[PDB]
Amino acid sequence: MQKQILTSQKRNMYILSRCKVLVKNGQVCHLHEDGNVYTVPYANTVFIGLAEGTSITNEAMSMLAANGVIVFWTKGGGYDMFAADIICHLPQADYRPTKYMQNWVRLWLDEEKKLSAAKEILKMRVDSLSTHVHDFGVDVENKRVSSIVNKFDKGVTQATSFESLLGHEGTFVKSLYKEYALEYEIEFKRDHKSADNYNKFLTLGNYYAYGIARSSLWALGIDNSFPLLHGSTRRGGLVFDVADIIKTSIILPLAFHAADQGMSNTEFKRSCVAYFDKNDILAYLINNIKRLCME
Amino acid sequence: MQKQILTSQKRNMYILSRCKVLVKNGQVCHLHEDGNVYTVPYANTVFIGLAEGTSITNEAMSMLAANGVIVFWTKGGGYDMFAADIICHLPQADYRPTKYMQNWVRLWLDEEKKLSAAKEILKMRVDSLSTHVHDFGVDVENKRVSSIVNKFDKGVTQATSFESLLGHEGTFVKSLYKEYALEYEIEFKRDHKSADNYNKFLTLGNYYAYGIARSSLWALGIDNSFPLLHGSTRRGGLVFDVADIIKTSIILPLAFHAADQGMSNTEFKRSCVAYFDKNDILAYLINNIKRLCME
Amino acid sequence: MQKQILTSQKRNMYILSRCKVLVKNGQVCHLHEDGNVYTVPYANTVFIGLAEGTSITNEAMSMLAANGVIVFWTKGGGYDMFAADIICHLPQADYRPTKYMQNWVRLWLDEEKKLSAAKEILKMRVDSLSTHVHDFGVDVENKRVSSIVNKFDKGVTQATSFESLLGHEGTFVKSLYKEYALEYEIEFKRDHKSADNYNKFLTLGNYYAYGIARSSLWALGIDNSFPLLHGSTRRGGLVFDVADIIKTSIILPLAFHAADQGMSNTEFKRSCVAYFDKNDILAYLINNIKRLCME
Amino acid sequence: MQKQILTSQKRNMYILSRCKVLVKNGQVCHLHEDGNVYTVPYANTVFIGLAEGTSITNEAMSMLAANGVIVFWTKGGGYDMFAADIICHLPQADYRPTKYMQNWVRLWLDEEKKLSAAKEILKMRVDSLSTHVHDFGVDVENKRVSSIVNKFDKGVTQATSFESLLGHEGTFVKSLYKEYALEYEIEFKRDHKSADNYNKFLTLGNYYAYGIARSSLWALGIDNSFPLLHGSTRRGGLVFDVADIIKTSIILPLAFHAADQGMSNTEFKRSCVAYFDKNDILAYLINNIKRLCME
Amino acid sequence: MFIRIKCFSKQPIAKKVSREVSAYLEYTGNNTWEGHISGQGVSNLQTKLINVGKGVKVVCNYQDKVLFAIGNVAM
Amino acid sequence: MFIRIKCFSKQPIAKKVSREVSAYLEYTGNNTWEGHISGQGVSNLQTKLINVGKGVKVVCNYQDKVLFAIGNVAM
DNA sequence: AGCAATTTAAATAGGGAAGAT
DNA sequence: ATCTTCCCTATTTAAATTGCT
Repeated sequence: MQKQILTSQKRNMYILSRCKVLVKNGQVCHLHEDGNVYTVPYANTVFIGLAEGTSITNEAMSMLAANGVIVFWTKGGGYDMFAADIICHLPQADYRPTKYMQNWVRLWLDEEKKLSAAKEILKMRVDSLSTHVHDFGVDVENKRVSSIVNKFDKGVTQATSFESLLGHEGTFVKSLYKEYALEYEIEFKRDHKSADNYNKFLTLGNYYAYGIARSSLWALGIDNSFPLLHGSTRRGGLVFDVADIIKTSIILPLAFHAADQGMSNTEFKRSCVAYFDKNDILAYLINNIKRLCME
Repeated sequence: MQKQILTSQKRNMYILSRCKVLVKNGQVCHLHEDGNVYTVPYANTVFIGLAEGTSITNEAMSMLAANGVIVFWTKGGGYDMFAADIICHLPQADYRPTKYMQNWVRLWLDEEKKLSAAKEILKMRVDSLSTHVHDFGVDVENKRVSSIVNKFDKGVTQATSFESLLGHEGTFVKSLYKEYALEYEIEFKRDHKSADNYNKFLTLGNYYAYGIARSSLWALGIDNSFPLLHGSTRRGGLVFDVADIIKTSIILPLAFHAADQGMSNTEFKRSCVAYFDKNDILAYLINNIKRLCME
Repeated sequence: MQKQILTSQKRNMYILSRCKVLVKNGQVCHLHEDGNVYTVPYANTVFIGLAEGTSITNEAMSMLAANGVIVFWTKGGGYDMFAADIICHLPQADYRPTKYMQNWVRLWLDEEKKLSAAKEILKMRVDSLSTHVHDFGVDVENKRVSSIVNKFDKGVTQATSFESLLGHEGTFVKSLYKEYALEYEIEFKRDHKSADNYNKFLTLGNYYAYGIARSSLWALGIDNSFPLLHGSTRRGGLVFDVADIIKTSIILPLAFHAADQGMSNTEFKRSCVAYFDKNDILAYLINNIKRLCME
Repeated sequence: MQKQILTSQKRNMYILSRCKVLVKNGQVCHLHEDGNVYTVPYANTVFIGLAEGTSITNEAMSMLAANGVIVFWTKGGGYDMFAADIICHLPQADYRPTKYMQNWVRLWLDEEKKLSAAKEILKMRVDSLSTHVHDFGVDVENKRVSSIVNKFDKGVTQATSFESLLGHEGTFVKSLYKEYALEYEIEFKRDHKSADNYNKFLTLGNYYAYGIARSSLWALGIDNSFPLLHGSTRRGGLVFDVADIIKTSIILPLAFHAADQGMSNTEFKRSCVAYFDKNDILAYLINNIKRLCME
Repeated sequence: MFIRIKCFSKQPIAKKVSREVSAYLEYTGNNTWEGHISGQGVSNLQTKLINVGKGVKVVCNYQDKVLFAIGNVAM
Repeated sequence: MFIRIKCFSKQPIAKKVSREVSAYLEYTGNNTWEGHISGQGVSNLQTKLINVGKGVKVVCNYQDKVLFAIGNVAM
């Protein structure tokens, strides 16, 4: 049975749209409605995503789940300001290791360690914005960005209440939305319905961030149902806490760049794959949720 | 084809085989092999399962998981689970861990509560020996078997440590192996790597014994990695722990009959899902875990 | 298959057809299709020829070039070259433009000397006609053709500048077209973009004349881009210019004799190289380069 | 012929060793002695270096003559001790542009201008060094390289004799060898018989330099036997002026990096095709020899 | 400029493709050609792959996009 | 590691090479797969391709070096 | 839904073989 | 010799379908 390729080293990531995911001749392959099929990985994919019109067979799910593939459905968000519901099937067949949410529910129940873990998972993104730089867009730490990341680190350190973390997080996301609007010279606001290239690409990128994260959390065991930034705006889980670490830092610059230089959907998809593998974004999330867990 | 397994209140757990679960007239439907289209009772389902050879679209799952029914993948009988979501709260306007899991992890934190919970679950080993009685098995009320069940009762009402609780569990399961080998007039040592038929179908049935445990804990929300009797280093220990309820009381004499009549894997799988539906084992496990927590 | 063409006295062009020029037993050889290898002379050959179907190895190339003998490639017949290295003094101990090249540059780089060289190469016309009469067309010593010759032998000697020489050359070309039309009782208007057999056979003979002219300019390293007569923007004007000596004296009657008897394109090729091999007309062209440049 | 790729942006360079280059189904292919053919891009190639143990057919010279391929035969006479003779077959059938030669010979002849241009093929090296930059060798903004190019500048400018320019060129090249020796921390005396990877990659790169240099000679139409810098050490024509520009400024960092990083023979061969086309060391040599012709 | 030509055609109409695409493109393996070309090379190769015949299923990849879709290709 | 697997085999063995190569790479064109593999997925895939059978002709180019050359593959 | 056989054209290497230059 | 155009020969791929899980 050997040892299987590790979850934190899996490379191809998919968001598969309009197909019929099936198994033909022992490989997962998605039947697009041309009559032609494309071979998809099943052992070197860390998630497949399923957009409008896709249909998964059971044997497809068998292969994917056994091999360790998070799967989620894109549509389901019906609100005006939130990505509401991403129904996600985690592979429960393989018994995931115990060592990590036996310590994560320990911090989840004691509210002072829950608060401190909320601080440290909120400094996740301020170190993620520093350790994964770009060669384009904003100067990673210029004047404005350094001012907000210092302001945020001070704000999260002085806050001992959970709605205050949500407030400072909201200012964080909204004012790098503003700063990336100024650096990419456009007027942009977050709305899941706007057909703005930026908005659209950022929605696809947050789907990708969901996946790496959901897979980060399967690999380490931790469920979604044990969040660490719960509140009024955030009703999605831990995924959307570990997912936005690599959204404000990895996704949003990539979405804005793919919006300016005329990238297609598949071009933004491929850019995600490449960049994430190069930065071992998943190895960051599995090896850094870990220090929240047992350290 | 269409199947129905009991759960806490109603028979709200539907297993679908050999049908492309589609969506017709604003309602998720099933298009079978015969050609007949059925419909899903929206009040008699909040759980739905998909067996071998099915398919389900995005417009089917998104509609299906908005009214309150959650999709989970299985092998063929509706117990051996590949992939699923987490049974959280109302999955449209909220995302919280259930009340059912919270009492279990309050049991998990404290050593005394976890000890009394271990006493409880290991007492419903005796209860599951009593309540699922096998005409083709043994008379479980007789003196040679009642000696073993009072051995458990005397041990588990006197146990102060986990290490002696595991030993008393081991001498119980070993005495049931010896008595059940004495009834079929054979010699038997429990080995997981032996090529004899008795061990082969014992381990084979033990797999679906773990499968119903996965289905039962998924349903209560409990992550299968907070093991009571087993150690913290055993991956997915809680599976085998709630499977300890039935591994000696349904799965053991059925596997012995499967190796005593020569019933091969397929015939044994048939007998498994048969007894697993008629005498309601998943419902028995789900109120068993309930009673371990609600008290 | 193997043939010998004279350059000046004993430096000889050895056109090899259909062979395999490889080192055999120390020295070079050429294995033909009938299995007979032949050792090629080293002091009786200086320009070794590679016609159709020949392949030469690097051992043969290097040891042939190391002892004075310099290769060139050619098409079928030995007078349709396409690739070579330039003639130098000697290819081993020095690298210098040849003495014929230097003297031709002195002709090209003085306007009066280029003019007096131009009257010379125009006045080689009469010689070319007289030296090589055919049994096919008009004799040199008739009335009207010698009147055309007398028109050159008067007008070329005292023509002032270059466009006068072009005017007389045009009158001679369009005037022997009249004579060779009267010999074969047809009507001629010279057009290369026509499709009659006379014009297309004349333009094939024109290309065949350009080939040996290019070979004769190559045989002393005389560059092809230094025309006496055509303009400074005419690409390869010296090839046409030293081809015009044979174009109206041998090529024109041949193209016409051929068309009369209505033979084919390959039959044209073999008749051209047969008559071209008989009187060493290549050797005439090297003697004209030496007579033009040496002085 | 159609439009045809120009001889400035053909970008497939080859030195083939131990393989009969033939024509198979209209494709130029090298049949290696193991029995496998490998198709060559005969219309996207500027040169074919026929190294030790190869042989080319006449139909494989007809398809590399019309398509503008510089076929040179490398070893035997090409010991490169004094750069004596690489037997280099230019496709001579195509009548090349003639306004380049009729200006270049004017350069060659008038000695005052020869020196002025000699200086400029010697000033094109510091220009090729400053413009064409690498990211693995040395900084061109370093004080050692600035010092030696300034010493060569003041050597070229005040000298009015060809032996003095030869000595200045000599020391420039030799001290660059020594500077790259000291900065890469390796002894280096460039002896062509020495079989170290530094010297072997340098003499392979010099053959690449000969190939594109002679391609820039052929596309201009300029014959190699008209050298701007002739003397005792410098033999072989002006192709060792058009190669010795890129020799100190491209291939010597490329060879030194290729042997320092342990890159193989074919990997340096690949890198010296990629770089030779990324900043077009071809149309640089084309349009800068066109800057040399000019007047 | 880096292009990559894959010929998803039938074999008698693939040798006729391979005559002309291998004039400009290196053979990298299994009826796929990957190598360097110029823009007028792209125009000439598209023109002389159009004019060879019927069933000339050919896909060209500049970066990760597509350049030609000659024939009813699977892409 | 960006490795590019080309299977120069005959159909009967090639569909089996396709089955285990499809787990780790994606199809690029005409029995040539090309994708990102980690560091040990390439070793697992080499063992899964060695045990395919007799007739496996697979080349694999990391950078431009041949990583593995299972069978009598063409160079 | 997916996996084999299992024919079934049929498309496809391929090995002399005849003409050309 | 070299290349190519052919074609007859096996023979190598491929898609339709039965029969089952």
